[PDB]
Amino acid sequence: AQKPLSDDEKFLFVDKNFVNNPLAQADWSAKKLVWVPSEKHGFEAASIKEEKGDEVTVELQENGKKVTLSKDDIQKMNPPKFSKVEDMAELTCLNEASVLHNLRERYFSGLIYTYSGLFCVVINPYKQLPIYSEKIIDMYKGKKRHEMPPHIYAIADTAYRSMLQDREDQSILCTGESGAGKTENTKKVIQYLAVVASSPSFSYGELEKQLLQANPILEAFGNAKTVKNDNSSRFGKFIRINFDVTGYIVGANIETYLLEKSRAIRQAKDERTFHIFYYLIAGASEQMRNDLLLEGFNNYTFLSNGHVPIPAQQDDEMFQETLEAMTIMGFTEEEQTSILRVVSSVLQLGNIVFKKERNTDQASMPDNTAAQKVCHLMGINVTDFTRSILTPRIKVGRDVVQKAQTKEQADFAIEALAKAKFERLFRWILTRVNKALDASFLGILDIAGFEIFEINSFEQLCINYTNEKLQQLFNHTMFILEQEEYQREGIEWNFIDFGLDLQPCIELIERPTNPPGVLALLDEECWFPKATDTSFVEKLIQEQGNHAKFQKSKQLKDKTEFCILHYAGKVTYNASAWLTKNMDPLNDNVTSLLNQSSDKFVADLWKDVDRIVGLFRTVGQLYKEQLTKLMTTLRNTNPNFVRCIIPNHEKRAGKLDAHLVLEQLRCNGVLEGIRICRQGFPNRIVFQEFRQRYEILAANAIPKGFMDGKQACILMIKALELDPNLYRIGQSKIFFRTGVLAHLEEERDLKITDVIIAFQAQCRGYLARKAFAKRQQQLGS
Amino acid sequence: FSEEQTAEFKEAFQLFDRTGDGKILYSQCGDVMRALGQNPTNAEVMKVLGNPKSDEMNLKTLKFEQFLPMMQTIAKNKDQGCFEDYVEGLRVFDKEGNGTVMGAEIRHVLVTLGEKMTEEEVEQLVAGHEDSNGCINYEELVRMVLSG
Ligand SMILES: Nc1ncnc2c1ncn2[C@@H]1O[C@H](COP(=O)(O)OP(=O)(O)O)[C@@H](O)[C@H]1O
Ligand code: BEF
Ligand SMILES: [Mg+2]
Repeated sequence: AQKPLSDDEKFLFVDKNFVNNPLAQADWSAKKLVWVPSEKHGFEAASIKEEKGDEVTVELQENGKKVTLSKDDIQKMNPPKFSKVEDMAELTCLNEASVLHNLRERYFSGLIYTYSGLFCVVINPYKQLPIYSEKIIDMYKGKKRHEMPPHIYAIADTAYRSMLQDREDQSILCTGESGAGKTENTKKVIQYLAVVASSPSFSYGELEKQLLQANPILEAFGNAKTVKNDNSSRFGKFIRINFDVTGYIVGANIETYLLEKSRAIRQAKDERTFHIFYYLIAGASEQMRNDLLLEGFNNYTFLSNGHVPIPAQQDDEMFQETLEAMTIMGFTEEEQTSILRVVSSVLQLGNIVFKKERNTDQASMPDNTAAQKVCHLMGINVTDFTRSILTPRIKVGRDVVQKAQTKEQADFAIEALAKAKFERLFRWILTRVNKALDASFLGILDIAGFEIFEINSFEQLCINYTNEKLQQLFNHTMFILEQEEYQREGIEWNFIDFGLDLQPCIELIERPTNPPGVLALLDEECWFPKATDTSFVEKLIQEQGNHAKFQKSKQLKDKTEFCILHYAGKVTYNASAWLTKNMDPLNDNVTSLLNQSSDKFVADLWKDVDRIVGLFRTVGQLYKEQLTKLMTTLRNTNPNFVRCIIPNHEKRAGKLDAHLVLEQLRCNGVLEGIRICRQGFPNRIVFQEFRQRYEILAANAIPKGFMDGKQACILMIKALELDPNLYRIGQSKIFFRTGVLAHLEEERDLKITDVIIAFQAQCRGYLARKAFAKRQQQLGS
Repeated sequence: FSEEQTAEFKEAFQLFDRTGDGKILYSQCGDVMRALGQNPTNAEVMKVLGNPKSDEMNLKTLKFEQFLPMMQTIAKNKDQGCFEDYVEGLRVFDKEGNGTVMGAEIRHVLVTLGEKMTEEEVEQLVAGHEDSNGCINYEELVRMVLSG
């Protein structure tokens, strides 16, 4: 009975204007139509032909196949009155199957952003839907929750006004595993706020113009193609936008985490290094290319898999794009080129291979061509660097033991030099940028997703580690925490255990004191002389061998590994060379040779080198020491989850994996989330304010005297004959049911519109007569 | 309207036109009326305009002589808001009875309820009433527009 919506709006809204067909409604009689198992569909409808007690005979309404099962293998179907509902909390029948369906529909129908209780589901489309634009941005501005359909721009506005309203900083955190969307959703949130709070093509402020070129830079050298992300966010990200007392943007900051540079030296099978490498090798000019010593793509041994092409992307133009981004910011002409040369130099260090002398076992530099070409990029001395990296003029302090390393340790040192001379740079930029994009503040957490391959290095451990941490946070703030306020206030509540806690699987890798954790152990065990990748592993079992979330490697093919029972699954990490990096070993000989290099830029890069290794804190704790900072401020803000869900592992759109999608929902505590939302009173309000607002809706309630905010509020609620089951009364605050407040809000708004219209007109008059008075003055001048 | 004031009325009217056809654009009527010290709602004007369309509004004409009947008619109505009730509604937004609302609470309202005033209207309207904490006392804002 409503408006008509184009093919495009057929991606935001739904198609309801249809015939009151009695077909789907007639069949209602066979209410015996339920859900049931499947190997290819996961679920499917079927009707009970005979309930044989604990086991009922059924036949799927698809292949007329008579597949019978237990009276506990079926599943309650929801009326066709819900097909593709906006807020799944509305479904009268909540099932592992029901929700799967809904998501099935809207996804395959162009709608991804769904709503699940307080949080929101967001299956990956993998397509280019026309639902993001200057237009849609408008359509949602000021638009309430229900006054429009579920969309990323929707959450952005909801969060933003919530902050401005209850004066309480906020946070939007996108969950989900690697490849599901996390990023894009964050970008949309920022894109929206950039214009919806400023002061396609549009004229934003000046910082918003740059605040826009923030991520297109960190994605360059920081993001890279993996076997589950053509452009994977290869590190953690936390953007914090700072609003004024008038909800306007004024500053923005990003806290970069775990820059997996460890791939800069040797990228895996069918993968690439940090995009920027190729953008330069191809985006550079014959001249500039000759100005930094950059050769071909299959020429550098630093580029494994030779050269990999990224679909729908031309690093050739991509370079120009990324270059343009820098400029918008403040990266001067030179300020950019300076960084560029560094990249080519780092790539070069890769060609520096040693010939382990048979005679003395000391590496050799036959053809110095390599080194010669790298020094001129560093600004350091040839001969000097050559000898330093070669013959370390060590300084054990208590002496001056000059030694020499094999070709190996000679290589292992130049490798951990280039690989860290880059990260020395990543953080250079991030703080170069964060300088320009900088009471209230909104937080956008773009962490990394639960990845699990065939070789689970250390990096991949803290990566998934962080995931589990955020996952715990969700469960906590959701089921745990909330319930607490019910108990505290005293409201007639009761606890319900949602079976969602990963504290254990965390301690197994967290707690240092008391039983030590996988990282705790590695930590010191690495400070030891006769310490090895191996030795470590055994220590781990020597104490944790009795942990559920812990499990003894099945295959010890030749090396040593172990797997953990994460929330997202199990992963067989290979402890090899773990302690080897937990300490960050490195030839400080050349290090201080750089510290005093002619290349100011590279000089400024390593200018503060009083932490290098020549023999403080372990990577592990250095991390959990900052990844602890995070969760400290988060718990101090208001969480806003954007549960991005990957659709399929084929990297193909239009395809939606059944179970995969189904399990993600389970290992994301979706269903349980919706349970609390509709089970409890996900809303509360201190008396004072409640009565302060919703009184105009209840004038003749409270006497004239100043009485108890409790009894006063009680009288109000009683007047509107509120059903004693939507709300729950407490000490000093009310726990209303969902939307039970939206109604009050709308009713109150209605009871003032006119007055607002009347005054609005008065304000217009003032405005009209005022502007016209100023123009009149110009003419006379 | 009086002859002396009616004459001045004409002046103010013709002062509202770029070129000189002596015609007040159909859209360019509201401000003309208001300028004459009238606070007609964004409805009345439309009602008296036969309810033209935005398209025709930008390409319609109105001679001062043609405008005259409309002016008086509009000038003569029945009700007009005031402090008593005006603010009354403004009070309802009071954080906790601060006798003063914020710059957003106000801005948002005045641009999401009824005859929504553009971001500008709201911003430049109160622009200067919001203090350090950015609060705008209504029991004084309304007055600035009314008595003003
Ligand atoms: N809303 C979306 N619209 C279009 N493509 C999307 C969307 N969400 C995800 N994708 C696609 O899937 C890829 C992976 O998404 P991404 O945001 O990088 O995942 P995550 O950060 O969760 O690992 C993207 O590069 C893009 O191709
Ligand atoms: F690969 Be995604 F950024 F988790
Ligand atoms: Mg990402």
